Amino acid sequence: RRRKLPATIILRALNYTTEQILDLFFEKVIFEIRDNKLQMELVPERLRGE
Amino acid sequence: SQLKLLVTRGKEQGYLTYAEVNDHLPEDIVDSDQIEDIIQMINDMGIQVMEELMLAENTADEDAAEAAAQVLSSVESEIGRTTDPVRMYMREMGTVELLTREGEIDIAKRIEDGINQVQCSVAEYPEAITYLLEQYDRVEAEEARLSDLITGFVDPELAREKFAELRAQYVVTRDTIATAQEEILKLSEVFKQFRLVPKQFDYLVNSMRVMMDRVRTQERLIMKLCVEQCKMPKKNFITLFTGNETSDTWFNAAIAMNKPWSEKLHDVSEEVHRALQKLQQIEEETGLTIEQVKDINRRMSIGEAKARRAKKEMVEANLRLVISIAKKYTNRGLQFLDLIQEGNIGLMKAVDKFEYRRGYKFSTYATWWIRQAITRSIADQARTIRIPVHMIETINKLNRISRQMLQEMGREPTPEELAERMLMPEDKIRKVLKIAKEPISMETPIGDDEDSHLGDFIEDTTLELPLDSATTESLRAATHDVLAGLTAREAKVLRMRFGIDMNTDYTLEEVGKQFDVTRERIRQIEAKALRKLRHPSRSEVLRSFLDD
Amino acid sequence: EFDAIKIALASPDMIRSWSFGEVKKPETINYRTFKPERDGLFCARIFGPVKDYECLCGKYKRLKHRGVICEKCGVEVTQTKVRRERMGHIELASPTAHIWFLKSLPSRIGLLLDMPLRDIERVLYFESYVVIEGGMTNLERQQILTEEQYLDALEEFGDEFDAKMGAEAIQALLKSMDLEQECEQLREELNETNSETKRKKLTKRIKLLEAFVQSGNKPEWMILTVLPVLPPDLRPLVPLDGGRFATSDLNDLYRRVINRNNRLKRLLDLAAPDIIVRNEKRMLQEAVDALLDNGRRGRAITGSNKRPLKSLADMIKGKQGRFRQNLLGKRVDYSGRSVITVGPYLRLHQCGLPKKMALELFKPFIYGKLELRGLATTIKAAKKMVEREEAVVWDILDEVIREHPVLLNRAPTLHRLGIQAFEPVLIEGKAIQLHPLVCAAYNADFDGDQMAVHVPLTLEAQLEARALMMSTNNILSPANGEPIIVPSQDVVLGLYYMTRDCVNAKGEGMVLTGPKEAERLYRSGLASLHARVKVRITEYEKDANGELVAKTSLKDTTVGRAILWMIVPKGLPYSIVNQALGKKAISKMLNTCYRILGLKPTVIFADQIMYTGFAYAARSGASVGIDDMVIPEKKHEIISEAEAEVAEIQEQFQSGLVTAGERYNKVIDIWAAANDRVSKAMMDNLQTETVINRDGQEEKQVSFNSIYMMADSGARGSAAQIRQLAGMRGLMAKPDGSIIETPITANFREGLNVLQYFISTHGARKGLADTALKTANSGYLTRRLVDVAQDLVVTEDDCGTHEGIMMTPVIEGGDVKEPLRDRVLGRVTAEDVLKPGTADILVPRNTLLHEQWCDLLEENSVDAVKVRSVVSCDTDFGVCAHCYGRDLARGHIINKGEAIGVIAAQSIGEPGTQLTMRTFHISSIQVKNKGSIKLSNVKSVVNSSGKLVITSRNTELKLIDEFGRTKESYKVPYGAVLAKGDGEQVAGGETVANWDPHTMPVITEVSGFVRFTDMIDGQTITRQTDELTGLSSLVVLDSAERTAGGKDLRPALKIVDAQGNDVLIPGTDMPAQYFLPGKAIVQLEDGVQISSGDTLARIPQKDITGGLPRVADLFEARRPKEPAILAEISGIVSFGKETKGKRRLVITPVDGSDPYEEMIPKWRQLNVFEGERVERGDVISDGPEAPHDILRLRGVHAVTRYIVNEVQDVYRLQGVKINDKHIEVIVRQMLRKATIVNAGSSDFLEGEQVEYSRVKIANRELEANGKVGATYSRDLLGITKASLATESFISAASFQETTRVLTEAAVAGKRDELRGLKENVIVGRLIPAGTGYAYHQDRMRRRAA
Ligand SMILES: [Zn+2]
Ligand SMILES: [Zn+2]
Repeated sequence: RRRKLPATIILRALNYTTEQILDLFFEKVIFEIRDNKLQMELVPERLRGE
Repeated sequence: SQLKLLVTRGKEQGYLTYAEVNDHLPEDIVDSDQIEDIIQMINDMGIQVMEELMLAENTADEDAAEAAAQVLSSVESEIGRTTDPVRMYMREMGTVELLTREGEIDIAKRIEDGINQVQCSVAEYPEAITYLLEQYDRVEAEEARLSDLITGFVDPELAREKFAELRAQYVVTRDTIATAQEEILKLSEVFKQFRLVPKQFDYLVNSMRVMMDRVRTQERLIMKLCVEQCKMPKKNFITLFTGNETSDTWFNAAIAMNKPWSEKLHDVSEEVHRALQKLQQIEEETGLTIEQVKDINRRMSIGEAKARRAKKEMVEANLRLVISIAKKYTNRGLQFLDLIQEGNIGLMKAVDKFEYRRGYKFSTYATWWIRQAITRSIADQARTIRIPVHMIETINKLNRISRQMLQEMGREPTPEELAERMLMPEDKIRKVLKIAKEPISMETPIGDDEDSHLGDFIEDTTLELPLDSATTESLRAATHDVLAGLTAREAKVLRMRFGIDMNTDYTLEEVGKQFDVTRERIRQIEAKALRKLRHPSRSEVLRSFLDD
Repeated sequence: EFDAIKIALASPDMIRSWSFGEVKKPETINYRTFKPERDGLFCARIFGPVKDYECLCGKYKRLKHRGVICEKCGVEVTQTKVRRERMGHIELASPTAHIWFLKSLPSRIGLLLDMPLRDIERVLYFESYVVIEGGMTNLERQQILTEEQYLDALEEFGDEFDAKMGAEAIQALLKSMDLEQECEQLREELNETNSETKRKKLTKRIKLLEAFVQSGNKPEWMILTVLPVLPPDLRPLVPLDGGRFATSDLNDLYRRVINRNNRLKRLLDLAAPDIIVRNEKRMLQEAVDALLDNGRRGRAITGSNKRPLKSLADMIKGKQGRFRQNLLGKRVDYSGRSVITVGPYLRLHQCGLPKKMALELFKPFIYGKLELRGLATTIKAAKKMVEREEAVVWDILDEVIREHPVLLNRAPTLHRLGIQAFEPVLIEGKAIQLHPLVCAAYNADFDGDQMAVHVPLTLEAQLEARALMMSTNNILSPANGEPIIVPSQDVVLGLYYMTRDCVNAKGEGMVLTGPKEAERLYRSGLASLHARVKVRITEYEKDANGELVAKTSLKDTTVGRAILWMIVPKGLPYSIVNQALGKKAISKMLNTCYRILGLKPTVIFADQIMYTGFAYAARSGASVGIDDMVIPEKKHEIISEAEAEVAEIQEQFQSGLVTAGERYNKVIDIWAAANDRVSKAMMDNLQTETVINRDGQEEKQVSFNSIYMMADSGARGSAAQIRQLAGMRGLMAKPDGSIIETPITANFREGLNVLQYFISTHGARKGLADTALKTANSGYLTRRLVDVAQDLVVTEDDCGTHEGIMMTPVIEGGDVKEPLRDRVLGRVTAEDVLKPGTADILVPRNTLLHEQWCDLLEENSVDAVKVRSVVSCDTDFGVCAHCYGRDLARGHIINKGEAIGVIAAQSIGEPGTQLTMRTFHISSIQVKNKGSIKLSNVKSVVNSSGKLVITSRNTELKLIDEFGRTKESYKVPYGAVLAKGDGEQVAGGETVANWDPHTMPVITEVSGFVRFTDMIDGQTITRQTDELTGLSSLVVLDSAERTAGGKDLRPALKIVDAQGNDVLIPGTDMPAQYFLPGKAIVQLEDGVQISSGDTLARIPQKDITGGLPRVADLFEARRPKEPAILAEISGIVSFGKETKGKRRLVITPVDGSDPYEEMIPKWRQLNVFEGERVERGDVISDGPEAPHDILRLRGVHAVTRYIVNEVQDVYRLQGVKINDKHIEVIVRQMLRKATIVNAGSSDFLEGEQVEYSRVKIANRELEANGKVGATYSRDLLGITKASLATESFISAASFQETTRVLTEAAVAGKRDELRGLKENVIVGRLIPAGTGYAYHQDRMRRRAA
């Protein structure tokens, strides 16, 4: 019932650095310069209800 | 501070839960007690705290609201604020040095010299040595126990001759009162080889203290009469009074000063002459001067204070020792701090009875005295109905032979079995095991619907029922009637012989003196009246009061 | 005997004078011979003898030694009651602060010395030192030092400086301090200085000092130098069964104090090491505080059995304390308890009392009567006779019982009709037979309920059961005049079966010569109870002056109504019995019998109605069978249609046409419609289905279905419950409101399979659990309102004021909801009320408007009547008899000595038991009838269009026909396009005005060109492009996105003529231009015309709570979260600095303090323009009104009208009726506090909150003088704070925090003149309310002779 530390502190205590943490809890959107200024790597389903 | 936002948060929401209180606390508040006290602060003002249509009421307040808010703002900085006795004492006991590793013998030597200074100080007093020769003569003349004066020395008969020798030396010291100084030094060096009983020594010291008090009280009668009423000047009274102390010049040749203050002491003139003669007379009552015995008991109080200011240090260390020892009885029906206090008192007891002469370490012996005194105070003041200490020891040995007889005999002890294994007569063991149980609290929450307690069902066995008071007033009326049916002889003599409508019932002789007749006539008259009352028409109404 | 209860501190000499001896040893008793040990906590030498008139040793036992102090053990020979009043004292060798005066928060010790709390408790426990007049060297009076600071002080500053430690230091500090000197210094710091809140706290301290001077207290008494021990028989140690004693914890606490005190004495006389002595002093202090109030400084100690030992403070305070649980309500003799049964043979004033329960309650009276009649020689013979139940004891008992009433009382006595007095009837059994009609009063049925019986013993107490608390005097409910002698369930059905008719029954259509012949026909078996028939009945009418003019005629009635007519008393009409007589009609018949014929005829009518109802209900044989729940045969096809529509929706959901929540809502809507359809089908099959033949073919009438008869008569049932028996059960609901979509399409007649039953158990158990709380927390509102409004009593027949309330009908929405005859009935008018043409002096001022004057009022169609209210009464400490009106029940006029406060609380709280325990939520005018237009705030313009538009803001429009009465009321917006305008009397089928929420107009005064002045786009206006019409729009916006260059500047639309001159606003020389805030689209251009109020700027685009929490909150007077700010002052408005959450709203009065300004929360939709003259007591933004706001603005009648209407809304929502007198009384207690605006010639503080009655009397007697009074300002409190402020500290300690109250009383030295209902009850005296009010008046006359 102690004070409410943030939730990433325990993820760090488990020896997780920031990079693989964000790899754990999220998905990935890919951008690249394919001759026009960082084209987007589009997915069909993710653009629903937007 | 951050708790301010917490109070305003609780006031916004109208409540405060244990989660938010655990969050918003000062982080290094490690003290759960001040935690409880600060939540009791935030609640005692209102808002009310919980742990998870909350429309009851507010209950408070514009006066205590800012009071508790002020206490919170202060307590945000309350760093060392445990504020309870058991922890405050531990703090102020560990804070003091544990400077005791066979420095006890150095402290003991300090006490040894300090207690010999008081010895020599008293022994330089003439009238006390007179008292000692007195008690040698009385204790050997059968006034008390034969060793009721001395605690040994560095033998009844050679000791009596020793004391006759000391008596001769001191009485010639008195004979040769300069010449008296050398003989009083003789006195001191010849008594310096002896050792008195500490009770006689105690009366000695208390008599010196009464000397000091009376001499200072005559000091007050001298000074306050002019030095505190007429405003007698300070430094001139100093350089004249102390500095002369004997002659008439300090007062009789000072009334002739005609100063602004010597024109003020003609009022107390004869009074301060009484004080002067009392000075010289008390010098006789003590034998020697006021200055002499005064500085005597002064240096004696120096030595006594020197001794006491070391028992302080060793009781500091050994009181850490007592908090060590006491913790074996935390669940004996006595408070922990009271245990530690009894241990401290016993520790002073043992410190005044600790001896380096056996070369024994302090702890093992002071802990002896401390365990003694602590078990003593437990047996004394741990139970409301005080059973004496021996009864507690008996119930303890009964209990100790009860666990044994249980683990062995399987089933349970019994008074037959216990009177077998123990040496008691099978019935006082009955009463012992009847005695041991504690009075249940009268506020025990009963297993009822109304939140009832055990104190609500304890009936009353002394009250007389109003059918039994209206069955006594009816009897008083009936007897007043049935006595009215009678001559003044019988009526008066029966109201007087018994307590009827009157004060104390008199004997026969008092009734006779009221009637001027001898007791046997009174007996005949009362028997006549009772015979007359025994028959019906005078008995039917009284008799119905007898349901037997 | 004794006048007021004085209170103060206790001098150590006073505490030594109380005691009868010191307590030196912690010994209770000896362990073998249980006699008091010493000189101990139980001592015969101090606390009197342990046996009556008996010394301890035994040397003195006769009464003749009465009073002696025995030579051996010094035990004064006297009564053992003496052991229950003598007190001891413990002599604390060290001082010890009173924890009440060190943790009272504010600490009285602390706030007296002006030393903060932690400093005090740091010098207390020897953590530090505190100087006490530390000489002429370095320091302050209360300068606290640390240890080493003091050590180095004694070096450099040896003497002529004294700093102590511990409670000794606080004692010396309080002692040396001189109150008048510091009080002077506080005067100088208060009047020579101006730092507002600092001077608020300063003046609080100043008042405390002046109170401590006014009282006899000395500050150095807050440190216990001497401690008194309670008398032993209050903290007893009693022998139980088995020799194991039983003790109250106070013995433990006294013992712990005494041991520690003796040990401190020991250690002090050992010259002990002073750290140990510090610990002993600290422990003794903690012990004294556990003794005084355990668990108030640290953690409760302990107890011996692991539970917090209770101390004296615990003995007083707490719900389970002494002020509450044996002081206000205690156990009582002469009382019994038994299972109540019914016994319908009783008369309404009597109840069956078992012989066995009556022979025990009257044993004193029976003994007396036996000994009086000589049947028994003495009291003992009498007792024996009663003990063997002789034959004569039943005659003696029938004579004791005869005129002796007994009080019958059910458990939760919510309202005062729960303790009623009956005359007993010695019945055989062991169950009280309770008259049926009373069970609605008691709220008691016979499923096993029990009742308590008490005997009113004395003469004056057994004429109060006869004159006040008797069952026959109480037939009207005090919460509303409607008689609570309503026949309930067998009687209304007996009367419904009796007074009905059938199309063709035996003996139809035969002329009868009176009710007697109808009864003889029915009993003979020649004509049925409902056969249409003509009877010559003779009815009387006493509209004559007391005389009953008769009239006989051939009524066309039935045999049932005929037979019932014999029962009716004389002066009632025949239409009262010539309908089918439901339950509503059955109690209206009783109400008319009362309002024509007083009380006694109604009392006889009640049990006559009850006997005849039971008789003919039994005659009817009205049973119930499983064939009486005729299910409609159209239920199956309706359910097939419903399942079809639900399948349609499921397919449209699988097709992608609706969300999931939308399918849920549409499914629930389909099933709800289907359930209403099936219930209407079953009711149409039930109600009329009886088809009979009259001289031929056929005819339908009202059905004789047994279950339908129960539903229709009003005995038991509804459409909902019959529907569940016959129709479908519809949709269940989970507990949290989550309606299940699978509906129980079955009823209980047919089966319920497993799944439907398990579904229904959800809401079933939720309802059960909810009424498991609403029973537990039964009367908490009455308790909270008997706390705030208890000591009001009607104490004057007239205050003679002229102030009241302008009571009118609640004509809201359409037709009225509550007419004028409901709300003006029983109150005395405040002023002579004339006809609308005034025609006469219609109603005098102080005439009690009973039924006749209400007839007069609604013949003339009087719409508004001023009627005196109790919140305006000028009485002192009470309420005049006329400013309360007519009292219900008794129904004549309240007589002085009525405790109207308790009654008001009980009448708001018994009805509140019938309310929901949870709080729950819920173009063109379709004007209704013919009537005329009614304008409030008449400022309208007729456009060039011809229709009207409100150029005012809050113009309220009413439809008022030729009656004089108002028939419709409506709130009109700012300038709706009114089809009908001002005064235009029109009829139904004609809308009064068209409008649009997308259209809030900024219509002007005159017609003309709208030039654009003070308008530069880019700073205040927005570019709204007309893609809809083909133009350009510059819409008014604020500084939300435009920069601050011209952000505050308003876009001015200059309405001018064709020449270019600024046309003024007709009325004020400021021309007809408008400064516009946002939300009003502008479709004009610069240099464009508009008609007479043409569309310049157009602004594009009922829930009620009802739970009993919505009454606890209505009364608690809190502040809503959308609080509609009002118009504080009249005059004009200015808007200033924005974008802060408080935009400046300046109010320039006409002739007042012109720079007046306030703040505005700019998240809000501000709904008033800046040019319109603000009117004081008027709303600006629209939202819920705050009570304190109304109270400060419009007046006490404004707040009272608001509170009364809101509580009446929540009470009428559930149909529960309660009068408004009671809520006006609760309000009158609510706004009891005045505040001092100007000190004036008055003698209160500057901004001090004082009792409004106090300021009233003071400034009134000054107004009689030549000096200017104090200009008060009335506050408004919540019930749990209007009760917090009470004059008498006894009652305050009763229902409040006791330690706070007694600490305040002790310091202030208050004297409690017992003149409240809740104080006298505690001290055993008569309450100064009812029967004892004359006695208390005679007491007040004896005092000050
Ligand atoms: Zn005696
Ligand atoms: Zn009045």
